[PDB]
Amino acid sequence: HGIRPVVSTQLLLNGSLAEKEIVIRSENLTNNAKIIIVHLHTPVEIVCTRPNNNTRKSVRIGPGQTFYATGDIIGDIKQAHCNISEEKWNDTLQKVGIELQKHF
Amino acid sequence: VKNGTVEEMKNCSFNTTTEIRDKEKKEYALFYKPDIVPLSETNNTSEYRLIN
Amino acid sequence: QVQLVQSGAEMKNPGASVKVSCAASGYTFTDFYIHWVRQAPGQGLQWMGWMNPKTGRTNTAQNFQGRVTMTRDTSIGTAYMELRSLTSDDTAVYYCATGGWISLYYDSSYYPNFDHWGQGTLVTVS
Amino acid sequence: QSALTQPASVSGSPGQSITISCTGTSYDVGSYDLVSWYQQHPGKAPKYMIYEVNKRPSGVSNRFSGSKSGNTASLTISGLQAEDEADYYCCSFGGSATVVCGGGTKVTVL
Ligand SMILES: *[C@@H]1O[C@H](CO)[C@@H](O[C@@H]2O[C@H](CO)[C@@H](O[C@@H]3O[C@H](CO[C@H]4O[C@H](CO[C@H]5O[C@H](CO)[C@@H](O)[C@H](O)[C@@H]5O[C@H]5O[C@H](CO)[C@@H](O)[C@H](O)[C@@H]5O)[C@@H](O)[C@H](O[C@H]5O[C@H](CO)[C@@H](O)[C@H](O)[C@@H]5O[C@H]5O[C@H](CO)[C@@H](O)[C@H](O)[C@@H]5O)[C@@H]4O)[C@@H](O)[C@H](O[C@H]4O[C@H](CO)[C@@H](O)[C@H](O)[C@@H]4O[C@H]4O[C@H](CO)[C@@H](O)[C@H](O)[C@@H]4O[C@H]4O[C@H](CO)[C@@H](O)[C@H](O)[C@@H]4O)[C@@H]3O)[C@H](O)[C@H]2NC(C)=O)[C@H](O)[C@H]1NC(C)=O
Ligand SMILES: *[C@@H]1O[C@H](CO)[C@@H](O[C@@H]2O[C@H](CO)[C@@H](O[C@@H]3O[C@H](CO)[C@@H](O)[C@H](O[C@H]4O[C@H](CO)[C@@H](O)[C@H](O)[C@@H]4O)[C@@H]3O)[C@H](O)[C@H]2NC(C)=O)[C@H](O)[C@H]1NC(C)=O
Ligand SMILES: *[C@@H]1O[C@H](CO)[C@@H](O[C@@H]2O[C@H](CO)[C@@H](O)[C@H](O)[C@H]2NC(C)=O)[C@H](O)[C@H]1NC(C)=O
Repeated sequence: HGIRPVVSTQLLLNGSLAEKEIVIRSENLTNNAKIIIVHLHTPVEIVCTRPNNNTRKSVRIGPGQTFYATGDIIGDIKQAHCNISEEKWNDTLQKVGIELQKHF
Repeated sequence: VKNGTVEEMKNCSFNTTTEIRDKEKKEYALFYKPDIVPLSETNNTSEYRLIN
Repeated sequence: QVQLVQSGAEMKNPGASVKVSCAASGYTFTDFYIHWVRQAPGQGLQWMGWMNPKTGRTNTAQNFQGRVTMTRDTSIGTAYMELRSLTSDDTAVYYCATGGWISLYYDSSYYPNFDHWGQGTLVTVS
Repeated sequence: QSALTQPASVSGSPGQSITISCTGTSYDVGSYDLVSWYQQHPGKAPKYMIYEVNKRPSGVSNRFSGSKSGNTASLTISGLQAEDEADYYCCSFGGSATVVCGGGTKVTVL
């Protein structure tokens, strides 16, 4: 099946979903140095944005090749940020709690 | 940026060699501060460098 | 409750520079953008600029970029606007108005939501 | 040079409906929702009437409404009275982080 080559740390984005329950995978849960992969049954939608209106400026470096950099910021300065719904994330963390409590 | 500073970007100016290799022109660009490292321990706080 | 108080009327010679003041009340001068607009006698409105009074970022139209300067004092809640190189075109009534909501997450600068208006100052050039 | 375009004068009898047009370009008015309408009586500051094409602030009933289609917008007055004679100004987002206002429209009541 079509694997998305998504490069991301500390969370998994746009992946496949488990069929009926949240599945917790580790090589051995006793060892602390193993990354515990939690696979969610239902996704949590995250929306991310950069609000400040940058522009692109080309600088010709050498023969026939260019370097693209940031020019002016056309507007006002705002914070780049991501948003997650709080209730759904709290519910997801409680569910990860119960299938972590299956092993503890 | 318009009569107020940004905390993440520096307005770095540098002398680019143009396509004519004996001639140079001054250019400027706005660089993010994770990309920018101060150059050395010399007596100039306004001279920087790429992180590469 | 929310009301904007400007300065008195001024008359100057051409080639000088004028400073229009704008005193805020009610909303403690922060948390809202402030837009400066102009109206020639018998003519329509002309927008001159905005100021972000929290962080001091100011912007203005492409016709006015060399001649206008917007500053503020947040302790008393007052805005100042200097116009330089006065001509016979520049005699007009000048208005100070509120704007959008300063929010740190989305650009509310270009929202033409002018809630409360000042009484306007007549600047005469002769 | 860069101001918006409006008709010079629209007139009507009491009890009718009056439409004022506000026409700019694709970058200014046709780009965003940000269109506002102000009413001015002579000798005073303009009064806040319509913001964001069709929304209304406090103190304004359904006498005034707005619409937008393409590069133009419109103000509508329903149930015209003698108090509605005024100047009406259209301001909008003006491109490249700017707002722009045009030459207003004189409404005279018959
Ligand atoms: C991610 O995530 C994030 C988060 O985290 C995000 O962010 C976000 O975003 C969003 C977007 O949208 C945003 O939102 C926004 O917001 C804003 C703000 O709000 C706020 O504030 C307000 C004000 O406050 C004031 O007032 C009050 C009363 O009201 C009081 O109480 C207070 O205190 C204050 O006071 C003042 O003063 C003082 C002194 O004294 C000082 O100190 C202070 O500071 C101040 O200044 C308020 O109000 C609000 O609240 C509200 O809401 C809530 C929730 O919903 C609720 O609960 C409440 O209750 C309220 O309500 C409301 O409504 C109601 C109805 O009925 C009424 O009644 C009441 O009264 C109220 O009003 C808050 O707190 C806002 O404002 C906005 O809105 C606006 O805007 C828009 C656009 O812009 C529009 O469309 C709308 O319509 C509106 O408009 C309005 O306003 C403006 C100003 O702003 C103006 O200009 C206009 O014109 C209008 O006005 C008019 O109209 C009205 C009606 O319509 C009337 O009323 C008036 O009067 C006039 O006439 C928006 O919403 C947010 O914020 C944010 N956040 C943060 C944190 O920032 C992001 O985005 C994300 N991202 C992504 C990508 O997603
Ligand atoms: C975020 O920034 C972008 C730029 O990175 C900005 O978009 C730009 O808006 C301007 C309008 O202010 C556009 O400029 C126009 O370009 C067309 C090209 O066909 C011209 O025909 C236009 O000319 C008219 O306006 C001039 C004044 O600017 C007059 O001098 C002229 O005689 C004409 O009346 C005009 O130059 C520009 O193309 C866009 N750029 C892009 C990539 O879309 C955007 O507005 C900014 N966003 C916000 C919310 O401010
Ligand atoms: C931002 O602040 C600067 C510095 O105050 C303003 O530019 C100068 O302002 C001083 C007095 O405030 C004058 O002596 C100069 O003639 C001004 N120079 C220029 C080139 O304008 C500036 O007006 C302020 N605003 C903006 C939008 O930059």
